[PDB]
Amino acid sequence: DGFLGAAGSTMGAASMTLTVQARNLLSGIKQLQARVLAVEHYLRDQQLLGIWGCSGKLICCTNVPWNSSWSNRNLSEIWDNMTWLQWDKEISNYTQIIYGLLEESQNQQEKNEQDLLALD
Amino acid sequence: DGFLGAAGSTMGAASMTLTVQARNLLSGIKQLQARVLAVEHYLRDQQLLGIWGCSGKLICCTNVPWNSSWSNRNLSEIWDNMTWLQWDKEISNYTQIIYGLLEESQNQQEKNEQDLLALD
Amino acid sequence: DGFLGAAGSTMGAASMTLTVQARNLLSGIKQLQARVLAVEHYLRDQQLLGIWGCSGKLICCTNVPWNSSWSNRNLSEIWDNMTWLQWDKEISNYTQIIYGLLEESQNQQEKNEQDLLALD
Amino acid sequence: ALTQPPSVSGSPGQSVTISCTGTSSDIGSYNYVSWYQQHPGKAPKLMIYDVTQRPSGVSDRFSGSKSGNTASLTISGLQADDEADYYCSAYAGRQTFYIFGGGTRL
Amino acid sequence: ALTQPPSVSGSPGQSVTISCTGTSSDIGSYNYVSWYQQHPGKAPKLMIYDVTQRPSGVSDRFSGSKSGNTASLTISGLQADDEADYYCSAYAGRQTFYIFGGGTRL
Amino acid sequence: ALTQPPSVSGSPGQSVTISCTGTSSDIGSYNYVSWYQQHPGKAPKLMIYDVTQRPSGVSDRFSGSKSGNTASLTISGLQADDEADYYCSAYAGRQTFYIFGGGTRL
Amino acid sequence: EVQLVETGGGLVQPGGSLKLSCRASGYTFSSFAMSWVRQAPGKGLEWVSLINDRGGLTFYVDSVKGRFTISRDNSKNTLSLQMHSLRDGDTAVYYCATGGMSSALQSSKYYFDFWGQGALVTV
Amino acid sequence: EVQLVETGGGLVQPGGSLKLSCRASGYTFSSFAMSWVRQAPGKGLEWVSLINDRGGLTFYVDSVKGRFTISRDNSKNTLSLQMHSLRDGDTAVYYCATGGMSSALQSSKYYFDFWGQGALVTV
Amino acid sequence: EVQLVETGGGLVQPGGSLKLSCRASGYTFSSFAMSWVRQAPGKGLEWVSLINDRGGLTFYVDSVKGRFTISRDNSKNTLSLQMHSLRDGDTAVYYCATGGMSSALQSSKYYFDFWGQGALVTV
Ligand SMILES: *[C@@H]1O[C@H](CO)[C@@H](O)[C@H](O)[C@H]1NC(C)=O
Ligand SMILES: *[C@@H]1O[C@H](CO)[C@@H](O)[C@H](O)[C@H]1NC(C)=O
Ligand SMILES: *[C@@H]1O[C@H](CO)[C@@H](O)[C@H](O)[C@H]1NC(C)=O
Ligand SMILES: *[C@@H]1O[C@H](CO)[C@@H](O)[C@H](O)[C@H]1NC(C)=O
Ligand SMILES: *[C@@H]1O[C@H](CO)[C@@H](O)[C@H](O)[C@H]1NC(C)=O
Ligand SMILES: *[C@@H]1O[C@H](CO)[C@@H](O)[C@H](O)[C@H]1NC(C)=O
Repeated sequence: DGFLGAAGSTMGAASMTLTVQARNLLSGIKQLQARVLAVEHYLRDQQLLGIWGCSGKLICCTNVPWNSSWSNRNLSEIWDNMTWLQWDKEISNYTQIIYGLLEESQNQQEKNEQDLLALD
Repeated sequence: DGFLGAAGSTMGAASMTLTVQARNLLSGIKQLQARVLAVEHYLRDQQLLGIWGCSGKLICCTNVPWNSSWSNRNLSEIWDNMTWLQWDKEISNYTQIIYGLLEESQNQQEKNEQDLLALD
Repeated sequence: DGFLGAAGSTMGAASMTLTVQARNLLSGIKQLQARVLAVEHYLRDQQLLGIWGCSGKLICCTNVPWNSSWSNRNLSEIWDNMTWLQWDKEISNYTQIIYGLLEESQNQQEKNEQDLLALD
Repeated sequence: ALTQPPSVSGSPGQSVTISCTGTSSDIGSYNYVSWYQQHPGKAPKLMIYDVTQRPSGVSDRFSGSKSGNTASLTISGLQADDEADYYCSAYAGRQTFYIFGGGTRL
Repeated sequence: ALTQPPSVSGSPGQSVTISCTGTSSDIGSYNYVSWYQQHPGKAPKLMIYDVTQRPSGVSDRFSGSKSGNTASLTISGLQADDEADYYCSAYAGRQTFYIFGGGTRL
Repeated sequence: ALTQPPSVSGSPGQSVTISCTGTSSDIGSYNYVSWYQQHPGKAPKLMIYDVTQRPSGVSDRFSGSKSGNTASLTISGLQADDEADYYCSAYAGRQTFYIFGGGTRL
Repeated sequence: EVQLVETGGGLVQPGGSLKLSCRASGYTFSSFAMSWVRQAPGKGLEWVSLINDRGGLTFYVDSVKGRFTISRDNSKNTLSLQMHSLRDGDTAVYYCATGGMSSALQSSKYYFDFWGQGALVTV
Repeated sequence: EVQLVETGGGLVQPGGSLKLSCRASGYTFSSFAMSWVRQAPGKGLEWVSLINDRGGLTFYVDSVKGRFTISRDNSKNTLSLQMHSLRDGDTAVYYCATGGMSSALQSSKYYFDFWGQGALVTV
Repeated sequence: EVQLVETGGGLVQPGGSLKLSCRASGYTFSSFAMSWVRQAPGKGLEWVSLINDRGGLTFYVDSVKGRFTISRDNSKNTLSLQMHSLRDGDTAVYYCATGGMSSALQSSKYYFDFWGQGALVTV
């Protein structure tokens, strides 16, 4: 489908077209300012992914466990009976905590790898 | 050699200096607009590589087979008896197909890796 | 600690907060020009890391040996008895050499990997 | 493979347990120990999945548990129609996916 | 290693085949089965490369084929100057690069 | 494990060497061959670290060297209080971290 | 309502090959991973091969890693297994089963949920 | 001034478990990697397990890879080892030692620098 | 016109070392991978070691992984092999050969194209 065609699709189906939305983020002083701001926001999202250990990835698995209090729904209800727009609302109050946990777990992983490589 | 010094070199020799050209892509409203556009095009190329599974790489191998109809030359003629300027012309009509195939094969690889990691 | 809080900390302690400084790099024609220049410099640093084989990393190990003439201090004096501000001064005359060596070793690593993958 | 008794029996109206044993790297590491009931001449059917969970449609007389490296299928209320070759199986990681024991004739 | 007959012979003017056998993971997986001709007291020379391809300069009397896990070098038009120890070799992946068989005396 | 003599002795005032042997993949690859002195009934203490380096506080009479796959601890100026079970150990890569030899009674 | 129907072969000799196939009905074929389980005439059950729901990830028991190929067609609702060499020790009933794996966004399985009746392969 | 004090268990039978613990004093606990070394009553020394200074990287000798868990608490200056199964061949004195690893920014160790006196574990 | 000339050693005893060297002519040395093939006096041929055209990737047969070092100098057109330990079972003729590998942008080889005459190494 096309840009945002999956907006009404379930999460487990909508994830099939992540590339379609990813490619549409980069594609008269006010307009130049808007373009510079769009570039800065793109780079902020790429930096945020980079500091989590997710570089050239659209789907990236991490080692942060789900704490249940964020959302205690069954896995099949989240992926088969929900859209991404609804999910973005259910956990809108927990994204800062998750982001902090991801940053800390990446710092621990990078330090452990640096030490592991030293074993001659 | 210097910037574009390999332009007349063969593909198998010209590939030795990819870094030299890569480093020269980033190095009065009209001038500011030109600089913003150059940044956007750089990011579009980096995003295009990223969605193929080729992040911090200048040479990146993929799993898309060559279909021969794109070019049926012997491997040694392409790498030893051609320049990159000529090659860019021989297959100028097929790059969109190759790019689409690379994007699809990366989507399949990322989904298969996500499922493979789930085997406890 | 906060932004640059580790500036007076030792190198082996200051490295614990690299993320804190990394996140503060992206966070009226003169102001727009300053923003565009800041974006270009950020991208130049990311490209420089990318051509060394260090993409989504804050700590990245390489295969370039230390030549001692750059600095002949004991490892424990550098990491426990020095700050990053002092270290940046001791080797300020050698960073171009190290950067060139890193670029060459990455070119050799990428070519060797490309050839290694060809062994059917 | 897992070790099971070669034969477990009892009179109708009673109850039995069929044990299944392995090692600490498979049955004692992954909590995925299933049981199958294979009537002679027929394909096996699933009786227990997970460790103690029963599929819908299977009688409440079939239950089970696991402790350490020992799993057990408990069959209460023995009927004459329950004569079958019972098997245990378990997940054993990403290299050896499933390991089965020998059959136990009821 | 590959298994070859210890000796293959015939009269001048006739033809022989020298077989080479292996397993499904090497000779039957990678189509890189070469043959060498080693005259006594001399280093081997290449007779066949790939599976059925001959180097330039080598007589058209030497040919070959492969089916399943069996490769064969066919020598037609036998001459008295073809007496040599013939060897087969094959690629066997990234861990074991080349595996050779024993020599076959013509 | 490394091979050491089962017993090395001498009179007070003399000197001995205690050898330690291994293979080319461990003692002959990594220059991390340490020695320990274990008095009967007590835990071992470190005598030599690295290959030829001595910890601070340990008498200058204890020294050592390594050549090929053979390491040696030299004890000069033998005293009556040096009777102990001496051990060698070495680093053996990322898979097998440390390998110890048998004890040598002085 | 769930049914798996085997349409296999018969007797082959060592060094030959035999292809087995299963047809599925009563469920969405593409929603479940499927596998093959072997039972020698006088022995118990053993796992032979596993294929995921998309037919992109395959796993085999060590004894057949170099001999068997497992594939599926989600438009035909068809599972098939191409067996080579077929030695005397491979005589068995080969059962298709649904279960054994779940593609990360589904709940855990690690069990065989549905079974067919089995093709008899002899040597 | 450096001291490691073992506070272990006694006699257990096969199939049980025993937890050992060591208290450290005289040095910064979090600055050194620590390990366990085993000595059977009539044998020499062998390495059993290694834990790094942060308690994030653990290594075990092959014989105990599926049986022993090593952990540390840098706020308590406590090292502990949880041993399962404990077969007859595991009777030994278990010593805590400081050394054996260095976290990349420290000079090389690859040796055991300090030793405790040892807990006696019997079966 | 292609020639490989061995300039090896003679008799050594176990525990020693011997260095072999080959000079190349008639072709561009840096354009081909090269390897060593061993033949015991009464046996057939076996592969020992392979080095790529740039001297950056080396491979060895398992029996010599911890004993032999292969290196090349593309300015001297010289291939060399440093052999350690040299046990009685290593007595053989050691041949240099051109072929056996291709650096991704070249057509496939996987065969030995040119051969030298061989150095005789005894123990
Ligand atoms: C919308 O709802 C229909 C009916 O439930 C469903 O079939 C469809 O997949 C949903 N999503 C889209 C994008 O149409
Ligand atoms: C889950 O979140 C609550 C606060 O919302 C916190 O108290 C609890 O410790 C968290 N659980 C885990 C395992 O971190
Ligand atoms: C140009 O042509 C010459 C002659 O064929 C050749 O030697 C050279 O490598 C080519 N390329 C360049 C960059 O000079
Ligand atoms: C090659 O391209 C042609 C169209 O140009 C297409 O019909 C054919 O299927 C392609 N081959 C493969 C293997 O995809
Ligand atoms: C500053 O100096 C003090 C005293 O030596 C030391 O404890 C502290 O760690 C140093 N660094 C900072 C950031 O305070
Ligand atoms: C170290 O640097 C000096 C020049 O400062 C150079 O001559 C020397 O070769 C270098 N050492 C190595 C090993 O590259």
